[PDB]
Amino acid sequence: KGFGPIFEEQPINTIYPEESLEGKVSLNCRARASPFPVYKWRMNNGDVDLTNDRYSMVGGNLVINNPDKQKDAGVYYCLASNNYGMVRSTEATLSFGYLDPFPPEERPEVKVKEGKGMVLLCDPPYHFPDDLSYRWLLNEFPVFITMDKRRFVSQTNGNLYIANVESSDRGNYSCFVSSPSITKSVFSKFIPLIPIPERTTKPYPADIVVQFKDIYTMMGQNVTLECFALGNPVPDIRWRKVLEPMPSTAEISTSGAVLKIFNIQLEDEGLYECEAENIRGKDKHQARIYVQAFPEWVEHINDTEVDIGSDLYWPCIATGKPIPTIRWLKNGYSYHKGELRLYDVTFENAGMYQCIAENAYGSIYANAELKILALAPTFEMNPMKKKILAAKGGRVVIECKPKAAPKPKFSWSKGTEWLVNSSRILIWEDGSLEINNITRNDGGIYTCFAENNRGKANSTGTLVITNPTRIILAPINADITVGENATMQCAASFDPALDLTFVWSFNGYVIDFNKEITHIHYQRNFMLDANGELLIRNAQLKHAGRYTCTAQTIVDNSSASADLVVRG
Amino acid sequence: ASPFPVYKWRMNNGDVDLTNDRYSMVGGNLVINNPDKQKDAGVYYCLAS
Amino acid sequence: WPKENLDPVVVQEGAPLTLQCNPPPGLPSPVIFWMSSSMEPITQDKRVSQGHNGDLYFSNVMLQDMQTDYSCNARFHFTHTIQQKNPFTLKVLTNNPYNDSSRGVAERTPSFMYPQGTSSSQMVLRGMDLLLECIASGVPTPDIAWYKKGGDLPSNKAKFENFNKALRITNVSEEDSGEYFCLASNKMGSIRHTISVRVKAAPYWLDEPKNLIL
Amino acid sequence: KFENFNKALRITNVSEEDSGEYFCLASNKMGSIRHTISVRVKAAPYWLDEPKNLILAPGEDGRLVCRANGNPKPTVQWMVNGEPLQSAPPNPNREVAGDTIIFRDTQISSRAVYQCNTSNEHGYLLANAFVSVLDVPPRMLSARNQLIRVILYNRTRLDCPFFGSPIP
Ligand SMILES: *[C@@H]1O[C@H](CO)[C@@H](O[C@@H]2O[C@H](CO)[C@@H](O[C@@H]3O[C@H](CO[C@H]4O[C@H](CO)[C@@H](O)[C@H](O[C@H]5O[C@H](CO)[C@@H](O)[C@H](O)[C@@H]5O)[C@@H]4O)[C@@H](O)[C@H](O[C@H]4O[C@H](CO)[C@@H](O)[C@H](O)[C@@H]4O)[C@@H]3O)[C@H](O)[C@H]2NC(C)=O)[C@H](O)[C@H]1NC(C)=O
Ligand SMILES: *[C@@H]1O[C@H](CO)[C@@H](O[C@@H]2O[C@H](CO)[C@@H](O[C@@H]3O[C@H](CO[C@H]4O[C@H](CO[C@H]5O[C@H](CO)[C@@H](O)[C@H](O)[C@@H]5O)[C@@H](O)[C@H](O)[C@@H]4O)[C@@H](O)[C@H](O[C@H]4O[C@H](CO)[C@@H](O)[C@H](O)[C@@H]4O)[C@@H]3O)[C@H](O)[C@H]2NC(C)=O)[C@H](O)[C@H]1NC(C)=O
Ligand SMILES: *[C@@H]1O[C@H](CO)[C@@H](O[C@@H]2O[C@H](CO)[C@@H](O[C@@H]3O[C@H](CO[C@H]4O[C@H](CO)[C@@H](O)[C@H](O)[C@@H]4O)[C@@H](O)[C@H](O[C@H]4O[C@H](CO)[C@@H](O)[C@H](O)[C@@H]4O)[C@@H]3O)[C@H](O)[C@H]2NC(C)=O)[C@H](O)[C@H]1NC(C)=O
Ligand SMILES: *[C@@H]1O[C@H](CO)[C@@H](O[C@@H]2O[C@H](CO)[C@@H](O[C@@H]3O[C@H](CO[C@H]4O[C@H](CO)[C@@H](O)[C@H](O[C@H]5O[C@H](CO)[C@@H](O)[C@H](O)[C@@H]5O)[C@@H]4O)[C@@H](O)[C@H](O)[C@@H]3O)[C@H](O)[C@H]2NC(C)=O)[C@H](O)[C@H]1NC(C)=O
Ligand SMILES: *[C@@H]1O[C@H](CO)[C@@H](O[C@@H]2O[C@H](CO)[C@@H](O[C@@H]3O[C@H](CO[C@H]4O[C@H](CO)[C@@H](O)[C@H](O[C@H]5O[C@H](CO)[C@@H](O)[C@H](O)[C@@H]5O)[C@@H]4O)[C@@H](O)[C@H](O)[C@@H]3O)[C@H](O)[C@H]2NC(C)=O)[C@H](O)[C@H]1NC(C)=O
Ligand SMILES: *[C@@H]1O[C@H](CO)[C@@H](O[C@@H]2O[C@H](CO)[C@@H](O[C@@H]3O[C@H](CO[C@H]4O[C@H](CO[C@H]5O[C@H](CO)[C@@H](O)[C@H](O)[C@@H]5O)[C@@H](O)[C@H](O)[C@@H]4O)[C@@H](O)[C@H](O)[C@@H]3O)[C@H](O)[C@H]2NC(C)=O)[C@H](O)[C@H]1NC(C)=O
Ligand SMILES: *[C@@H]1O[C@H](CO)[C@@H](O)[C@H](O[C@@H]2O[C@H](CO)[C@@H](O[C@@H]3O[C@H](CO)[C@@H](O)[C@H](O[C@H]4O[C@H](CO)[C@@H](O)[C@H](O)[C@@H]4O)[C@@H]3O)[C@H](O)[C@H]2NC(C)=O)[C@H]1NC(C)=O
Ligand SMILES: *[C@@H]1O[C@H](CO)[C@@H](O)[C@H](O)[C@H]1NC(C)=O
Repeated sequence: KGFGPIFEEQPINTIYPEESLEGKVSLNCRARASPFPVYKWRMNNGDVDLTNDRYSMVGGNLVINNPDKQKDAGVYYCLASNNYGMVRSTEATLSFGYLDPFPPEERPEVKVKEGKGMVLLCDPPYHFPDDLSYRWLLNEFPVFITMDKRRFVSQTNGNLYIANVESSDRGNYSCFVSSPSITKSVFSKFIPLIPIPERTTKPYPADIVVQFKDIYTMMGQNVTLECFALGNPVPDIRWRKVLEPMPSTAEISTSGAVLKIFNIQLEDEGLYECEAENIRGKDKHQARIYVQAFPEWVEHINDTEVDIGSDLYWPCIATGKPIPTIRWLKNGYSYHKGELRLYDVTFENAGMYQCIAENAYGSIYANAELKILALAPTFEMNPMKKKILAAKGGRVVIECKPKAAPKPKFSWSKGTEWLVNSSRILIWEDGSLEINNITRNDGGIYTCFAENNRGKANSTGTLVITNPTRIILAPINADITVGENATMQCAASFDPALDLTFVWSFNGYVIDFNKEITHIHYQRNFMLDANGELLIRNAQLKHAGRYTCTAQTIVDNSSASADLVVRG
Repeated sequence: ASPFPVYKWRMNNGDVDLTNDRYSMVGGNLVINNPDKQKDAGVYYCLAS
Repeated sequence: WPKENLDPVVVQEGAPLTLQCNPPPGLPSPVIFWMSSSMEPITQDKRVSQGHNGDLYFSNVMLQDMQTDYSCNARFHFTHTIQQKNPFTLKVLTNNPYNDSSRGVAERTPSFMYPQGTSSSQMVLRGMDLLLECIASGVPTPDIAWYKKGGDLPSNKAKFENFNKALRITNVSEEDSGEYFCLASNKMGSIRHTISVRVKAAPYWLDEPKNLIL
Repeated sequence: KFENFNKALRITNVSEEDSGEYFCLASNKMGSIRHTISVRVKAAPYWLDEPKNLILAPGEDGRLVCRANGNPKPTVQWMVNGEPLQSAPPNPNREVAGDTIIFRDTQISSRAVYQCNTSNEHGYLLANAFVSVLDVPPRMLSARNQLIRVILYNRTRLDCPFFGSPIP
């Protein structure tokens, strides 16, 4: 009653604040097995000393007290072992979050002409978490500077871009960065900005400063496009595709300088054109979008069990834009690096197999237990039913399905006869036994023998034959009008030992007689030694059709049909 | 009430000394510290004026 | 901020709420205020508002409140740094019947929330800015009015802040010392809280010594 | 034995034999898991040799033994008529060493009741012992001319109790 290690929870790539309250950091590895899983961890593809006061362990989860940049940063992986083999967790990279504040420098006061925009550097300091959200503020913190076609805030550089300057744009301006990962928000020194007023403001052409470059990104991702230009007349920005239609999943937004793509598909690949215009002139930028895809499963493997010596093929299939490479780890180490077609299974092969699909980009795991069988046959679980019934002139079939390992050979024995493939008698390979057109001499004592390389098993069967249940009087066809009372005739002959029933069917659908609706028009009155007729009251158009009487017992069943026509 | 209610309590149809360290009051609710069989048992009623 | 696991708090339509910040130790006391994670400044009015202590107070929760999350934020003057507490969320419950043939909820008395009990004591130093707060809870948005024991409020120096829930004075002398109280007037009921304002004075120059030339 | 539907295990009198490492399995169809417990069998002090009363003739040598076994080892504390040994009336015959007290050439002097408190973190044990000096001839403590009966192949006993100032 064995069972291999199976994972529930696996570790994730993780990040710890340098200046944290928490002095403890933790990684999860959770699994289940019949012999409890035993856990090992490795650091940078190298062993870790288990008890160091600093380091400690709890139920597969690893703990470090007072972790240090200098020491603990690296890639950790978790090995769940038992008696049946080893299984590697997903690679988990551990880093220390870094977010120093800005350079303390004074930022010079800024003077500009009305009608000419300008741009200010955030000066982003060192950061280990890269999920940076940028905005800009005025005088005091809570004030916020909003997106128009005039003003914009880059989400990559972190700077602020203005096309057209007005008297309202004067005052203090400060950068603002938030890291949601570590929940930290910091802001740069304020910069004074003054626009000198100018009447009959000097017009300037469209001038592209913010591009969106050739990018390789994965299937199904969120993707966002920045495109911005400058000039005295508020520049108008327009998006299109070169030589294809825009993807359905496109949203333009109010600003008209930012473009959303939900669920990038195969077809979106190619060039995208951004046209920045104004009253005076124009400019264009063309960008390359390359679609990729992480490896994603199609027929991931599952827990399989087979016999020894059987020729095996493991179907493992994933799909990626970069064609996936397949690796086969046996108990936490690579065993095969190609089509896992195996011949001549053995003792030692059995256990834990890991199918990994990695490309140039990403990797995905699939774990499976391959179990091996070599049991002697027993009838403990699926024994033979001792007693079986038969009628003359009818095909009859007997199950001999026990539980053996190497798919052994079969035999049947009638006391003083060995029975084999014949004209009317066949033993199909699954182990069951067929007989056609039975006779009185067939009834008797049969034994099923299951003959295995390693041991055999024998079960006993007793087979009795009875006088067949047949129909003496068949139903006769009838024609009537609407509202008539009709009768269908049926008589059968049978053996006293047997338990017999009568079943009436309409148009090859059995009347159940179990619900009150049917009894409205239909009635049954079985009597005598043979008599089993049916009555119909208040005939309708729908009632006309085929009526079949079936005399059914546990040995065989005999059927006979007739027709009913309705007029009016 | 529009002019907030003011509370008085009476013990055995008799007035109660308000601050006795023992006795104390909060928002119309009356409190006794270390109550004694000998002393505090009785019928109390509350007057909202 | 200490990384804490936050289940969102729930409420039936129109019950009172006290949303607690409790920052890690802060010298000086940081600038406290409330933000959405969407980075939008959060709805503040007479009905619902933030305390000087930094917690947020809902006299009565409404339907709309479910729209967005509420996150506490604290600025430290010197390092120019802001700390963001893990954001909260709320859920509302409606028992209103579906009136046939086309606020369907119960109205309720006011109650005191921040200054529990009738009485409290505060100490402010002479010349300092004096600041008092009173927080109520009634289904019809209560109105806070501030007054003083047997004396008129100095209108030149005092003013209402934070939608009538804060009173602020200028330099405080022994004149201003005494007993101040606050009314949470509401359609259904009304209640007073008293505060003992004892003004104790920091040393100040009567005759400052000047240089002697002889 | 099993108690509480196999979720509790109980043992009788415990010794250092039973000390060690015990664990428990939560076998189940889906998974199974072990918990380990370090069973350190420590002990409140218990008497290995309890000091029994010393009867001596003038000039005979006696020693008091206070040996209690405990885990951790129990600390021995010596008092004389409930007075600290430090400030007790000085005696030349008396010699204290480790856990043992020695009187060589004992005399009428220093006749008192000595107390031993063997204690540790967990518990303590207290023992008293006194020395009595008398000068009497041997005495017979049972009935004269006893009659005792017994069968052939069975164990038997004759009780002839006695006592004397020097061990007779
Ligand atoms: C990157 O891209 C991913 C998408 O791949 C973004 O993922 C987003 O995640 C959130 C969180 O799961 C999704 O939010 C959901 O929000 C709905 C709230 O809306 C419901 O109520 C609205 C008001 O009545 C109503 O307008 C909604 O219907 C609109 O929106 C849906 C999409 O939600 C849209 O498909 C419709 O056409 C409408 O326009 C909707 O009725 C909330 O109900 C969801 O919770 C349900 O499902 C969760 C399980 O997911 C379940 O646990 C709950 O009990 C409940 O049943 C869910 O929170 C959001 O939709 C995703 N964005 C999408 C799909 O575009 C991710 O945000 C992007 N990155 C960044 C950084 O933003
Ligand atoms: C004594 O007599 C018995 C009975 O006649 C003999 O047993 C017969 O042996 C033959 C030959 O081996 C078997 O035919 C094989 O069938 C295989 C397919 O088996 C599956 O399907 C069978 C039928 O199922 C039908 O319906 C399903 C569901 O709709 C369909 O999917 C299916 O296609 C059929 O239409 C099932 O009965 C069976 O359990 C399986 O599920 C074939 O794959 C097989 O061909 C292979 O092997 C050949 C050599 O054997 C080889 O030439 C081929 O290239 C290929 O490799 C073969 O055709 C019968 O199944 C089996 N039982 C019968 C007929 O009842 C027995 O051998 C004989 N003893 C002797 C001669 O010593
Ligand atoms: C005087 O003292 C002697 C010796 O001490 C006593 O003899 C004992 O008598 C008892 C019976 O009262 C004996 O118990 C016997 O046990 C036998 C089995 O002994 C073996 O297994 C036991 C454990 O079950 C071991 O402890 C032991 O070592 C042996 O290995 C039974 O077979 C006996 O029953 C049969 O024989 C007796 C004989 O007297 C018959 O009367 C019974 O009807 C029966 O047929 C018996 O039960 C015990 O073993 C003896 N020895 C000891 C050392 O105790 C006398 O009892 C005592 N009084 C007299 C002699 O009057
Ligand atoms: C904190 O508050 C306390 C309490 O109010 C202040 O302390 C004392 O307050 C009393 C008022 O209760 C003052 O008494 C006043 O004294 C005035 C003296 O006149 C000079 O000072 C006036 C301002 O106090 C000033 O306006 C005046 O000039 C005016 O008239 C001129 C023409 O004549 C004109 O040109 C000027 O521009 C101006 O309009 C004089 O300079 C008197 O005039 C008042 O009527 C009143 O009697 C005390 O003086 C206050 N104590 C002191 C030491 O001055 C305390 O000052 C407050 N502290 C702060 C920092 O505000
Ligand atoms: C827990 O408490 C018990 C009870 O007090 C302690 O048992 C004492 O153990 C000591 C040390 O072994 C014994 O001294 C031995 O005595 C032997 C004689 O034992 C026979 O007679 C017993 C009745 O008096 C009888 O129970 C015993 O049979 C049992 O033990 C046999 C051991 O061989 C076993 O074969 C039998 O099947 C049965 O289980 C004997 O017939 C003697 O042979 C030894 O040489 C030695 O002198 C004490 O006698 C025991 N106590 C009693 C009352 O007999 C035990 O040590 C305690 N354990 C802890 C950890 O504290
Ligand atoms: C399949 O075919 C094999 C080989 O013929 C059968 O093996 C023996 O079959 C006979 C049939 O009569 C069995 O006798 C039966 O015993 C039943 C109860 O079993 C009792 O004996 C068993 C062992 O006996 C064997 O070993 C002794 C050793 O001294 C030999 O002397 C015997 O000859 C036997 O070989 C015990 O294990 C069991 O606990 C019982 O005490 C009884 O109910 C039946 O009425 C009948 O008398 C014989 O037991 C079989 N022996 C073995 C080893 O299998 C086999 O039974 C057949 N199986 C079936 C299902 O038919
Ligand atoms: C944007 O950044 C700018 C960068 O400096 C900044 O100037 C601007 O606002 C603040 O503006 C105030 C005044 O409005 C400045 O304060 C002044 O400081 C002077 C010395 O540096 C001082 O002499 C002056 O004094 C005035 O008042 C006294 C009476 O009290 C009178 O006697 C004098 O004659 C003057 O009239 C005044 O105090 C700040 O220095 C300045 N910078 C800050 C606060 O950082 C920023 N805000 C906006 C909206 O543009
Ligand atoms: C393995 O899983 C696939 C996908 O669910 C399923 O089609 C297949 O039948 C499974 N095979 C086994 C042996 O469970």
